[PDB]
Amino acid sequence: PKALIVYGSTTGNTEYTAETIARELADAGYEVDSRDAASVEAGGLFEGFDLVLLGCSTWGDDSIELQDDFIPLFDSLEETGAQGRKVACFGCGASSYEYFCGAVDAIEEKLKNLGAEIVQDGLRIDGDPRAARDDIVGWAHDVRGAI
Ligand SMILES: Cc1cc2nc3c(=O)[nH]c(=O)nc-3n(C[C@H](O)[C@H](O)[C@H](O)COP(=O)(O)O)c2cc1C
Repeated sequence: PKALIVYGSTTGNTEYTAETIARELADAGYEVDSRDAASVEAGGLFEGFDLVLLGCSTWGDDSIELQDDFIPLFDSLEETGAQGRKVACFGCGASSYEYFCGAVDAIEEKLKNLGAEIVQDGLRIDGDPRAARDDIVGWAHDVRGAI
């Protein structure tokens, strides 16, 4: 299958997460297209992919703020071709904040309102993702068995 991975990362944690997931899918034979949200255009972005994985860190503290590069995409999610698309979300955060990985929840909610098919519960990483690598690998495995 063909998968598209789009991620927004300020310090590289969600980017590290996206590349770990990308490598697991490619090792299984998928054709994987991994892009930073900063270089993407929302219009028709999901057209042609069997699976779309969206990753985003959570900022803001007292109010949720999506990772800076991901904002424009989130705002135009209506134009990407999400209706009937198999999607799954992931992201880095810290459980010391009130809205832990709140960006993952906001993106899942919008995707379900747009008619996408969420294939697996989102991956929510607490702290350094390098220390939760087995969980990232495990979630990537589960998504493949879900499409
Ligand atoms: C100022 C500040 C505000 C933050 N706000 C939140 C938050 O509201 N919720 C959360 O789960 N994590 C919050 N974080 C934690 C970041 O999401 C976390 O460091 C994450 O690993 C960053 O990932 P990235 O390098 O892919 O952008 C915050 C971190 C900072 C420094």
